[PDB]
Amino acid sequence: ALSLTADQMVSALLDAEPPILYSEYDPTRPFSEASMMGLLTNLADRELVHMINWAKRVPGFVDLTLHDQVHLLECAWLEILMIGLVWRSMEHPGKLLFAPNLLLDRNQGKCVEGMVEIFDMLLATSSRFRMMNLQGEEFVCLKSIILLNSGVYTFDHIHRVLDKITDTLIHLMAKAGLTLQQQHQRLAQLLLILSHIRHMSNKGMEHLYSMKCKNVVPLSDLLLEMLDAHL
Amino acid sequence: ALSLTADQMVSALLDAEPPILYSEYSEASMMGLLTNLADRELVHMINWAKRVPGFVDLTLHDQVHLLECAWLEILMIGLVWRSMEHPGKLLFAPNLLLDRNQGKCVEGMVEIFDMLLATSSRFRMMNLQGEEFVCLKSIILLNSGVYTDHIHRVLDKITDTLIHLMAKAGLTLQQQHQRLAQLLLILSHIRHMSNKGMEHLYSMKCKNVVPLSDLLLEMLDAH
Amino acid sequence: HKILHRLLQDS
Amino acid sequence: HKILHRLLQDS
Ligand SMILES: C[C@]12CC[C@@H]3c4ccc(O)cc4CC[C@H]3[C@@H]1CC[C@@H]2O
Ligand SMILES: C[C@]12CC[C@@H]3c4ccc(O)cc4CC[C@H]3[C@@H]1CC[C@@H]2O
Repeated sequence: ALSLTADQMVSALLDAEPPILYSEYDPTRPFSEASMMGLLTNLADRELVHMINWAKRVPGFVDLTLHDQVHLLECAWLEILMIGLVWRSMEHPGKLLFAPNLLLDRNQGKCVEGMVEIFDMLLATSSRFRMMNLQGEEFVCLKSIILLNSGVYTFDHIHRVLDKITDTLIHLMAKAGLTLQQQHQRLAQLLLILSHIRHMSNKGMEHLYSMKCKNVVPLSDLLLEMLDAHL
Repeated sequence: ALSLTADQMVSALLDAEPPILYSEYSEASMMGLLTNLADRELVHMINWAKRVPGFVDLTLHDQVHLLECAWLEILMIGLVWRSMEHPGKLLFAPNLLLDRNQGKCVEGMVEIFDMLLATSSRFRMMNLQGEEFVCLKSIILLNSGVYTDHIHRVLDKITDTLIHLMAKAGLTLQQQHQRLAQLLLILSHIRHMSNKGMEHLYSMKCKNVVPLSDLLLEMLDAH
Repeated sequence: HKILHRLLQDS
Repeated sequence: HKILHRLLQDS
C-alpha cells in the first residue's frame, strides 16, 4: 500500500506490466481508411482487457470504490495506450510500433483522414523519450501516475499514492547517480510530458468519435462505452 | 537570461504579470462578456509573454507557435488562480464573479465550470502561492507547444526557481519533490480543460451565437 | 452498471 | 502574415 519501499513499488510495477500484443494485420491486401481503423481499434480493444487487470495491480487502485476505478480508467485509457505505444516506439525512429507486426510511419498514417497529425505528435513524443533516454522504471511510474492522476480532479488517498510514486522516481534518479539539481529537473521534464500525452489523448478521442460517427469502423462495446465516457 | 538568480526569475515574472481586467456592469450575452474579456486579455498576454525571460530570444515563428498552443491554458490558469479565494465561484473579472449554476446559462459550459472549480479547489487544498503560480504559467507558455535545447534550459531554470521557493518556505527535500510533482500534474488537467474549452469555443463560432474578434478568431483557428 | 464496472470484478 | 505575428513587434 503506502508501506512499499521505493524498490518494492518499482518491482510491483514492473511485475504488473501487460504483454506486448499483436495486431491481426493482413498483408495480403492494401490498407484502406476502414481496415486500418479496424486494426488499430481491434488492437486497442484487446490491450484494454489487459489494462483493466494491470490497473488492479497498481498499488492502491483496488482500494478505491468500484465507481472511482471505473472513472479513472475511463478518463485515462487512451493516454495509457498512447504512452505505451510511444515507449514501444522508442527504438524505432520515424515509426510507431503498435504491434511487433504493425510498425507504421507517418505516410501510413495518411491512410486515415485526420490521423497523420496525431501520428506526428506521437512520433515527436517518442523522440523526446529517446533524447531523454527514458528508462523502463521511469515509464512504469509515469503510466501509473497517468492512471491515478488524469481523473483525480473529478474529485486524498490517491494523493498519498501519487506522492509515493514521486518518492520512487526521485529514488531511481538518485540511484542512477544524477545530481540533486538533475533529480528535480528530470522529475519535471518527465511530468511535463504528461501534458503532451493528455493533449494527444484529447485529439485522439475527438478523432475516434469522428470515425465512429462516420460509421468508418465498428467498435466493441467496451471501446464504445470508454468513448462515451468522454464529445 | 539563463544567468538570472532564482529571485531574479521570481522578481521578473511577478513584474511581467498582466493587469486584471474588468467586464461590463442569456447565452448570447454571457458568451459575449466572456469572449470580449478573453479578447482584451489576449492583447495583454502577448506583451506579458515577451517579458517571460528567454521568450524574445526565440524566432517569431516559434513565439507565435507557443502562444497559439497555450493561450487558453494561460487564460484558464489565470482564471483558476483568481478564483482560489472564492470556493464555488469563478472570478472572470472583479465585477464578473460567476457561481457554478450560471454556467448552465450557456450550452455545454457548466461542465467546463466544474473542471475549473475543481482545479481552484485544488489550488486551495495545496495553498498555492503567487510566486508558484507565475512559474506554472510561464511553464505552460514554454512547454505546451514545445514539441509541435535553449527552451529546455529556460524550463530547467524555472523548475530551479519553483524548488528555490519551496526550499525557502522551509520544506524538506522530500516535500519539495512531492510538491513539485503535485504542482506539475495540475498542468495535465489544465491541458484537458483547454482542449475541451477549445472544442466548446469552436462549436459557438460555427453556431453564430456571438461575434468574435480577429485575434480571438485566429487563436481559435490555430487549433 | 457499465460494462467496465462488471469486468473490474473478475477476481 | 498573421495578426499575432506583427503584434509580436510593436513599440
Ligand atoms: C484512437 C485511435 C485508434 C486507436 C489507436 C491506438 C490503438 C492501440 C494502441 O495500443 C495505441 C493507439 C494510439 C492511437 C490510437 C488512435 C488515435 C486516433 C484513432 O481514432
Ligand atoms: C473559451 C471560453 C470563453 C472564454 C473563457 C475565459 C475568458 C476569460 C478568462 O480570463 C478565462 C477564460 C477561461 C474559460 C473560457 C471559456 C471556455 C469555453 C468558452 O468558449
